[PDB]
Amino acid sequence: MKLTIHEIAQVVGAKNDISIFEDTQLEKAEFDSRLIGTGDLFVPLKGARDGHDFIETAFENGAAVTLSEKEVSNHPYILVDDVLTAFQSLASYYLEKTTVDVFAVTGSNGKTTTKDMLAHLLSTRYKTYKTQGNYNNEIGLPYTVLHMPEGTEKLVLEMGQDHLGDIHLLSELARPKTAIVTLVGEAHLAFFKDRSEIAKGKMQIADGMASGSLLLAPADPIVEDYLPIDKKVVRFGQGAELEITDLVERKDSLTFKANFLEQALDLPVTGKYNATNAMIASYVALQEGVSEEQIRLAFQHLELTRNRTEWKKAANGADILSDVYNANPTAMKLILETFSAIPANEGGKKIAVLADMKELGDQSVQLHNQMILSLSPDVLDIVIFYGEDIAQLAQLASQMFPIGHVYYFKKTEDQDQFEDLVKQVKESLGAHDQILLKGSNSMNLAKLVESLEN
Ligand SMILES: N#Cc1c(NC(=O)c2cc(S(=O)(=O)N3CCOCC3)c(Cl)cc2Cl)sc2c1CCCC2
Repeated sequence: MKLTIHEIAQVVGAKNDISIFEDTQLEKAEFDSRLIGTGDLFVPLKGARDGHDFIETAFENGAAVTLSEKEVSNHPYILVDDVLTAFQSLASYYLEKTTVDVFAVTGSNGKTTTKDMLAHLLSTRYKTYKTQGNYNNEIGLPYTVLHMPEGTEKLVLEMGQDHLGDIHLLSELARPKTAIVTLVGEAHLAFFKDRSEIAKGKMQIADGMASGSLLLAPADPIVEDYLPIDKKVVRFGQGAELEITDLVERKDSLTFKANFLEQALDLPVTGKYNATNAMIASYVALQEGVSEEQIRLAFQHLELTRNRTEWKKAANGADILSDVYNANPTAMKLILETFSAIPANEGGKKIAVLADMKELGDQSVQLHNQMILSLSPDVLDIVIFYGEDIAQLAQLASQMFPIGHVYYFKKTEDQDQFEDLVKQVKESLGAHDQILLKGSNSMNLAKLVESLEN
């Protein structure tokens, strides 16, 4: 990073002083103590557990200073009213100091997100950084900003939303030079009411943009009432300014033609939507000085993006929600608070399969028990646990939940009831159920998700 502790303190409105501390140039920002290095800035957030607990473990790992809502003593600390707010203001300031061009994209997808594609095309001419994984919310975006390599010219930021107004905040924080909305109306769409509202929240991606900035929005009418007034708006889709005039899909390949492009394009993936993503990403890449040739070559060696947590279905008509990455307690807690917000389907049955999260440290077991506060008997009908460190949590669940609503399957270097787990899961899994699957990845967890799909 390119910041110093007094700088940060000044930018954040430190309630303490800082003059008392060294005022040393910092290395990088981390909210995961387990990630801190020598000279890093520690940012304690409210997660599975409060981050403030880990402050000490932070300096032990190298922290040179720490944000904090309370006096730290005998340690360099910047005192603020709220650490997340402080973290966001700081990311915002870093954007102003850097003057990097920001490209906001909203709407993940699956195989190859617009975010990765666009970042990929920009990489052909510029030093470009992007949102890693799914770090696209009020914690992830700020984080992505601060981890931007020195000299970045193009920053592609993906922005997700759980509640209306989430994107408005992100737009205001990042101030995108250009923005893209891919949209689609969610089904059981938890926390959100209906398509129009999802579209309303996504169109907020424009709120923090300067007048005349380019914004790509789909042809779908669902966004009409939310269009910005003083922006350069380009519509994509059949009939719109930008459109796919021809498409061909192989078994694992794709070839399509975009009206504004004179040549065709090839992608190592299959999907009408991937084509559109590629197209809209191309348009923005073009506006930034990238040639159709450079673009054409780049799509030659794209790069698939490991599934991307979303719904799917097991040969049964089930609603499988397998959260792939982010194997940490906060992520689990969050995936739980969401999965348990989505009301049940037809019949109305809710199931969650939780497994061990490796590498949590000597605090692993305690961290798994913490999930108990995120498990409600009323909303979840069956919770199945698979592992070792998660056993104490299963025991807690068996006491808190009704008789018979919990299951536990062993998994150690001695024994592994993977056999019985699949058997049990398959048995409980009804054709109109929603099964949540979360836990560090493993050969078995993968086989299990497959026994459902097959
Ligand atoms: N409590 C807690 C812990 C962690 N929490 C997170 O790493 C964390 C994760 C997320 S996230 O994974 O859900 N989020 C990220 C960036 O944005 C997208 C997803 C968000 Cl929000 C906040 C946070 Cl504090 S890691 C870890 C512990 C306990 C001790 C052992 C290691």
